Amino acid sequence: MIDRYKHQQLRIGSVSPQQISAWATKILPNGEIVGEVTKPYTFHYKTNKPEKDGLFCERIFGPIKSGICACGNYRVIGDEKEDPKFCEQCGVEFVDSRIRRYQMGYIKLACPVTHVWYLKRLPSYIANLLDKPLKELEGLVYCDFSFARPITKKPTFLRLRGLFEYEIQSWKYSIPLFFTTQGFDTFRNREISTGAGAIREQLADLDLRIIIENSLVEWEELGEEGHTGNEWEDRKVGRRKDFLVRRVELAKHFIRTNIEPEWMVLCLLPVLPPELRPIIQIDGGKLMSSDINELYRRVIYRNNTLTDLLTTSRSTPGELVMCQEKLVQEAVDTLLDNGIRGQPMRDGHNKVYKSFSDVIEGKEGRFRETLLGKRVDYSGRSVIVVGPSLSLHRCGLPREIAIELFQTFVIRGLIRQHLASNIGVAKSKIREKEPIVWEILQEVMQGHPVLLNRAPTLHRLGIQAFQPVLVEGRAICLHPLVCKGFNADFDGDQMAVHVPLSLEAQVEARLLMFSHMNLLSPAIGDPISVPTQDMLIGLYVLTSGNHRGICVNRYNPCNRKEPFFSNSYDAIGAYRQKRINLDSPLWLRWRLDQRVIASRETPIEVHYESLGTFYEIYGHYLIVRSLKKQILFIYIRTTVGHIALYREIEEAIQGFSRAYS
Amino acid sequence: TCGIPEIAFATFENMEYGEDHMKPDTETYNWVIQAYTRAESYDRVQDVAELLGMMVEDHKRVQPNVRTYALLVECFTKYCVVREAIRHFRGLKNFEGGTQVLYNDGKYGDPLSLYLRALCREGRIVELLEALEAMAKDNQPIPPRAMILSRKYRTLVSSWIEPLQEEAELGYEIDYIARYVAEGGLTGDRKRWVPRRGKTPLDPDAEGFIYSNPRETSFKQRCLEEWRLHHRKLLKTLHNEGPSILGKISESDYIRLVERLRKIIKELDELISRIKLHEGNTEFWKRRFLGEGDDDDWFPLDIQEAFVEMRKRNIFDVSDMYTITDAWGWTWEKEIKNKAPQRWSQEWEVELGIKVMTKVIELGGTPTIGDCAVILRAAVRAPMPSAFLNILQTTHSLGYVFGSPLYDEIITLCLDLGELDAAIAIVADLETSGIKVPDETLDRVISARQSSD
Amino acid sequence: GYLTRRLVEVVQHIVVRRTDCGTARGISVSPRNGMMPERIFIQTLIGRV
Amino acid sequence: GLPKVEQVLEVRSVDSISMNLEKRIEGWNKCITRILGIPWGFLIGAELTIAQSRISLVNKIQQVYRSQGVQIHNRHLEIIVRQITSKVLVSEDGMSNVFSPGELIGLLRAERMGRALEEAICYRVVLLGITRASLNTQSFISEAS
DNA sequence: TTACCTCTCG
RNA sequence: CGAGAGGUA
Ligand SMILES: [Mg+2]
Repeated sequence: MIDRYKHQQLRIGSVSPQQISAWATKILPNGEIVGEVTKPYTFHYKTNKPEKDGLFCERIFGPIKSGICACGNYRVIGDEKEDPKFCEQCGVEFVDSRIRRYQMGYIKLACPVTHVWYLKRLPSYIANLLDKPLKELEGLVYCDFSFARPITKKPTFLRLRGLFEYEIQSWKYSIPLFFTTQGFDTFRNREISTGAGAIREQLADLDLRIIIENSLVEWEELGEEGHTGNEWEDRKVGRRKDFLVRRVELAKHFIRTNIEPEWMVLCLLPVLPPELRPIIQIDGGKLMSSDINELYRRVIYRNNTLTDLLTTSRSTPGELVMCQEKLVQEAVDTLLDNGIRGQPMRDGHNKVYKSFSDVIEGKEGRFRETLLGKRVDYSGRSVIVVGPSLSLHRCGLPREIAIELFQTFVIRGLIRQHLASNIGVAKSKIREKEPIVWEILQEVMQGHPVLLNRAPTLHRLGIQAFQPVLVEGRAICLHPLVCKGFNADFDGDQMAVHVPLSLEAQVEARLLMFSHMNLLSPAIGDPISVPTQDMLIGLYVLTSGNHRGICVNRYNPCNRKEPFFSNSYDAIGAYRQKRINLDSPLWLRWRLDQRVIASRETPIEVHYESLGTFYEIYGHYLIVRSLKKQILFIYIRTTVGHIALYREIEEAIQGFSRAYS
Repeated sequence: TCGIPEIAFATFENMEYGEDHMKPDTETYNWVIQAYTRAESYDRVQDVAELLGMMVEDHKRVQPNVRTYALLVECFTKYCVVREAIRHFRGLKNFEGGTQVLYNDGKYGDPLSLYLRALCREGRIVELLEALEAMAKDNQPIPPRAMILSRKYRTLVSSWIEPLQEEAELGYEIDYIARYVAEGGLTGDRKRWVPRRGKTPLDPDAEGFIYSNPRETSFKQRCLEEWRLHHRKLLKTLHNEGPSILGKISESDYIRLVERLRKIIKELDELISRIKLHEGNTEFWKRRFLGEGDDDDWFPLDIQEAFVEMRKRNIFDVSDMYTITDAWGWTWEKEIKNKAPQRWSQEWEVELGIKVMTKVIELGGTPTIGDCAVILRAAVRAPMPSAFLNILQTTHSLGYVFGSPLYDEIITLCLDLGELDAAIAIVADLETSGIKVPDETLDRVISARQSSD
Repeated sequence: GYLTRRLVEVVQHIVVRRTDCGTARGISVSPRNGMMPERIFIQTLIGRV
Repeated sequence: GLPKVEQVLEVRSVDSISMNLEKRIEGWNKCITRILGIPWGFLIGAELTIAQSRISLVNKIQQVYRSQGVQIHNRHLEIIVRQITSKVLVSEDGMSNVFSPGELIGLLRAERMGRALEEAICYRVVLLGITRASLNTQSFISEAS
């Protein structure tokens, strides 16, 4: 066979600054760009209207009510024939409020910042690429230290070629005076380095193919006199040995992967769509406003302070800018992954704030909590009861539960039979509990199955399907023999019901999820539905037997049972008419072939007569034979109880056969 | 031809684990290898190796054809695992018309060219020798990809020599302005060598290699390196299987061999010559496996008894031991492995350089004068007078004339070593070329001739 | 519950996808080689090709 | 009981499950190299380690279940055991363009490449715990997150 | 561990 | 809506 082929793929990748922009940018009829949100304002102060350039702004994130623009007029969406996509007065985007769920916005940052994950891991990805001490790259990042030779890409007149150096005491003013206005800037950019602009630039001009060459050589040289020294030393030799492999690998991937190494330090910053951070008025909820929003404002603020500081005060020293650079970085860090560095970063009243990593992680993290399982419609719950008379394929469903689950189906019926004019008309009939609603409900559920599950669903048998039968009362009735699979008892257990809507779904339930089809357990092949408690007691009693010797007769039978029956029906009859008891011994003629399970015992007495007939008495049977060696008669000693079990098993087989026909 | 390697593997998988009618054939394996080899996005080399392994496993049913050998060489080369590439080449050569396949009209990076360029950088010129020779039998011209370096001296013919990346001395100082005008001047394109941020390799040489060009090594450095290893293996056999040995004079000799072997990397010489490791010999190992040469089911603790258990239970058996050599039935290799290498010599180089120059000359190459100058200087380092006649002959043959001082010093060397006859021959040809012999040397040459007479 | 969650994760991807792999190898079961009560011998073998 | 099953399945220490076993595995590896050559020694050593390990792990879990009267078929344990025992670790000595020094590759793969390639691939079997196994897989989406 | 229910509190 | 507490099976 030729396989039917389907190819699907999912790709994950870090994104460039230009992309984050395109995710959130539009050009209006005026020709004006929209998208960056600058102000920290959320809505309005007691006005309940989104502010402009605000975290909830309509123009950047889409309209709040459909068709009603910023101005307050309403143009009918569904028609683009003569509708300004963007109104002259305001950016309207008239079509839908759904966009507020999906639309994105971006924030420009004056200072380059660094992502936490690459830096945080002990085998830091940035460090692995850098080949410089982890402390040195980090120190520059969180504390004021300045690199001296930032770019190896371009030649520079000053030549200390130093690393991060704390002291800027080196003449810097005379150097600026000697140099032209910004002549110093060209030189400084080439040489002096600060913050993370330096990291971004060092990462940006790096030679990967060269990096591999150096590494391999160093890796080859290391291992000289390897495995031949004091315990302390070898350990160190190895740790370097690996850092080297790890680094070669990262670079190789970069060569063939289309992801640019500089993207790790971030120029633009992304913003979640406004709905996903409802921040609804905390009208007594008190937590309705999102911490997402709270964290967002801080980054927005420090950034605005810096943009102004630079514009306002070129004269003010780098000390003013240096002070607030660190502040901006820290807000972003908490927003991305707080607790990575272990900083509490919490308001005193508040718990440590929720970083976006927390949102994703764990049981309540998006993937486990929402992606793997979800709440559903067309479902119900109630307590369970014994239901002995039901058949294996059936279950009893309370009527109140049913009317809820099968409502749509009944409305159709009322309309189809023309007992109601409109959908609204019918819903009324359902409420007055008129008797007709019940005849229609019964008709609709006749060949439609339903699914039942118990709470701790340990194994497949936890969910099984049944044909529902309407019952009055408020509990679900279940067949006695299905309880082992569900592990259910009748002392407070509850169950849930689901209805299968599609035709495809309905076929699967009848054909692959019904009890008759699943009578053997998955683990070794054993029967899962077998008679278990009271039922077993009854079967044992029927087959238990009768007193045999001293128990039935006081004195030896030597010094000195009777009923003989021809067909089994007569015997069962005598039991009813009280002629005999369940345990009384009896003799039954058998016309068939010696199927009685009994021990291999030779006859107790053979009695042989002169004309030729021989009678053989065994413990449970008498066989009469003649000279021609033919068995004239066989009689079995038994009790009524034994014949009753045989008859039921036999009749059931024959009945099923006669029904098929 | 899609670009996504997987779509083809899916079709292969339907075939490999299916019924007999649909089983894979040699053409099939070859199509899947192409996808992986000619793919633009990920490492895809481990994958090729695994696929090859499957083919070898089905040896009885399937045997290789020419495209197989062709495709394989491209992959290993482009990925810079040159050692395996050479093993495969041995096969394509046996076939006729092979070179034509490897160069697929130059359509995909000129795989034939890439091989040669790599072999050289790696200093594997004995192999270059074999290859360049091979091409000839097939009448396929050396492709244009052979190219000059920033120092124009580099060319396949001259690069393997020891002085590296160094312009050759031509007497007259190279005309720097003249080179510029030639490549691009006034209008035109020159690969201006200024470093840029974008990740496209600056050497035009790197193009066509997935990650980068092979690292540069001279014939010399390579030769020392190759040498150490053979020795190391003998030492290795000594380390694990060698404390005990057949010879009864071993106790005195052991002390000597061990210290010495260590020295080699950084009498009983005959005994060392005697010692050998059988590698590539499946059979030797086979014999070894056979052995001819609480309270649960626990395998027996000694290795050799485990081997008996492995057999009884059917876990492994002798039939299972095969490799490509056994499977594809190539007999050429057995000879190569056992021999130790030949040590490096300046003279060794001279013979090889010359042989190379003619074949490239034969096949349409245009070596630069600087290249010849490279061979010339090398000849001078350890006296090799005879070469001078052929090489100067060739350079003028190539329509190139060298500066006079270099010419005279070699004539002086010949006079010093007594090769007066060679000097005269040079002057006679020099006259034919029309270049002028220095007068002072010329009178001296006549005086030397008078002395000989 | 922890043991089950983790066991399902290691082997979730395995589905029966083909009729014959084409192997010609099989494990060998002996009554001996372990002291095996006949019960154990029977149970291992039932259901196998 | 259950703790023991978690211990056996999550193989934190190879010896922890059976002392007799660690003995054999460390022993085999040292001894095998001298006796056999590079193309064939790693492969045979792997096959032997894989075989003993597999028997022991199934047998140890099973004894715990049989003590208490719970009967589960073997096929089921074998699907799980295979994943624990299916991968190999390339060693420190091995660097080539094809393979990096510490990596996890699958057994069938490694074996195939070894026949094909004269380049030395050095490998040894690593028993992986149930938890570790998941983290090394083909699907980032779920299998690993 | 799963599911289920009620409440109070800023 | 975010926390806390008492239950159920
Ligand atoms: Mg209960």
